[PDB]
Amino acid sequence: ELKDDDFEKISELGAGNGGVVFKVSHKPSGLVMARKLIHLEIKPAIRNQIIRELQVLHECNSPYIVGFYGAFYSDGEISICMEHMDGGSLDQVLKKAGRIPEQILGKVSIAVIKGLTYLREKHKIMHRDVKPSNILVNSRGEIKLCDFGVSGQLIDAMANAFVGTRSYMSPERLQGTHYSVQSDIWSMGLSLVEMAVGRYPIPPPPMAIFELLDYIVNEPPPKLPSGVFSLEFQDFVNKCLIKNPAERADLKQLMVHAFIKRSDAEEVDFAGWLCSTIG
Amino acid sequence: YWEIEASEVMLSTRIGSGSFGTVYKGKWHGDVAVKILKVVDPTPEQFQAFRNEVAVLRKTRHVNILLFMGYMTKDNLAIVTQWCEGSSLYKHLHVQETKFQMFQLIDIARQTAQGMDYLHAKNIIHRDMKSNNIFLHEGLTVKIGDFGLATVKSRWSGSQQVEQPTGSVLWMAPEVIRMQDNNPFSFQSDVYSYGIVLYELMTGELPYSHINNRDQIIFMVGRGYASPDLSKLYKNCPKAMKRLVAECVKKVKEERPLFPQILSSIELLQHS
Ligand SMILES: Nc1ncnc2c1ncn2[C@@H]1O[C@H](COP(=O)(O)OP(=O)(O)OP(O)(O)=S)[C@@H](O)[C@H]1O
Ligand SMILES: Nc1ncnc2c1ncn2[C@@H]1O[C@H](COP(=O)(O)OP(=O)(O)OP(O)(O)=S)[C@@H](O)[C@H]1O
Ligand SMILES: O=C(NOCCO)c1ccc2cncn2c1Nc1ccc(I)cc1F
Ligand SMILES: [Mg+2]
Ligand SMILES: [Mg+2]
Repeated sequence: ELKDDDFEKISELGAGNGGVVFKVSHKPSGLVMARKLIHLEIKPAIRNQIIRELQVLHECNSPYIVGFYGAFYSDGEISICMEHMDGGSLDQVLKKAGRIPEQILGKVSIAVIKGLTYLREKHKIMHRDVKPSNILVNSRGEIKLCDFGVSGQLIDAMANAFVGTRSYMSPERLQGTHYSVQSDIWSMGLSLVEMAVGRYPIPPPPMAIFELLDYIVNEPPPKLPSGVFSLEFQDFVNKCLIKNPAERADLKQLMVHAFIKRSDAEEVDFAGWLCSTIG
Repeated sequence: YWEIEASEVMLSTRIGSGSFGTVYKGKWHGDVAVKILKVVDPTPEQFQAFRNEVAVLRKTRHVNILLFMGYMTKDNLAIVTQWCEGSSLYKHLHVQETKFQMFQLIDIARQTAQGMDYLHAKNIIHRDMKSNNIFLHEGLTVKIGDFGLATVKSRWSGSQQVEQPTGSVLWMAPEVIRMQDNNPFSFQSDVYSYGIVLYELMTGELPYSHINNRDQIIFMVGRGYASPDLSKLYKNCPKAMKRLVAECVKKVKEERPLFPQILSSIELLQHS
């Protein structure tokens, strides 16, 4: 198993509203892994249930899902030990470079679709948190998904949270109606738009969190700026950003989409571009 | 007076973090609580506003509110307050599931109302009012902490307070969730947060247990589609207590009672 005393924090990878992630060294094994600290005050039974539900992540093995070593509760905090991703997350890459190039995004979207279909097919798990900060990259060019809803009790416990700044939630989830992987596809589409353009697209070229939620429930979905992107990419994001879940394209339609096939055929030096833009 | 010399204070084991700072246990002139504020580079305007709030909070002295000793600018930016050995109200209700009798619950409600009435009489809007910021000192005496501090809880766009909401959304009043006004924090928002605390006391559970997403909660509370359902209240809860909690969580801001009215209602309750 894993214990708090076995880790020596090297640096702070980053922090979110829920918690903070530390790049740590596992002394017994000597390998650098990422340790996410999620602070929450919950009952001991809820803690045990969250740990048990997170134990499913041991068989969540995919080239598009970040690795998992273990999870434990130390002191008022849930700690999940996942594989360290040198590239960080796509939010960091967006902070580095003005806008992600379209071909790299094609590669990212292929990775996101493959990870979502892996979770759905072999675990019946919805990501629920497809954000640029929840897609992690490697110095070797891998693209992987993290922070997906494996534990329902953890989701319930994190419902009691502090207010946020932005959101990538589909309108059907905000309105509270039935939601499926179409919600994750809407989130992917919003993330791809936010990474293709140099900004969060909810307020089309600040606004509080409720104003953003109201906009993405009661206003047309955002679209890529025409004239500087290929028609296939625009069509892909438009099919992902459809307010009605039924009209919205599912994973099967996205895979055979013209943009996905174009990007798969294209050869892009993702690792080299990542190293150039992040140093 | 004014700032505290950091050499005098000693930081003991860290306790935890919250919406705007991380709490450390201190030992300055006895046991104190030190919160290192998340603000890295406080603007001179922001720092001066924080020092004015610090003076105002220092002046306060009520049995049901924790003392605000002062601040220190050496250990980054930090605020020193009274340390409470007793557990928080949130831990009692939810984490520890403390079995309170009905009269103990009414007493906690009354003492919280007493402290909040003192704060509002001083023109202090205890934003971020919740079960986390209530401590049951000496077993049952209520202690309200983490009040005011709007200049530090809110990030600052330089000389401009971001003027956006912060803190837990389960207790947040709808009008300040929407942020339709630059100044949505008032006595009535504190009364709504107090009503959510009353709901926790009279149910033993957090509101909106059927919603497991924070953004869904934000949207549905701001749009008026979600309210804490009062069928969850205990059957032995007195009917006028139910009326008070209903009146405190009213969606309309002006419909919510002020804290003298809440105190009068609870005093009527205790005498039955
Ligand atoms: N395995 C990891 N390897 C490297 N960096 C990571 C890893 N996991 C998380 N991070 C970083 O830690 C940051 C904090 O992420 P989270 O704690 O999940 O919250 P978040 O991604 O910021 O999303 P929210 O909405 O703010 S909670 C991310 O933005 C990443 O940059
Ligand atoms: N004066 C205090 N005495 C004892 N424990 C305290 C005190 N103030 C805060 N704490 C504890 O410190 C931890 C974090 O508290 P805070 O930083 O104030 O966050 P919070 O009170 O949960 O919410 P906010 O909105 O940030 S004030 C919790 O475990 C509190 O119980
Ligand atoms: O971390 C989470 N959210 O953080 C960003 C906003 O969602 C998160 C949220 C919900 C959840 C349910 N079960 C685990 N959950 C998470 N943890 C997590 C899970 C798998 C991996 I691999 C890595 C992780 F960090
Ligand atoms: Mg994350
Ligand atoms: Mg507190």
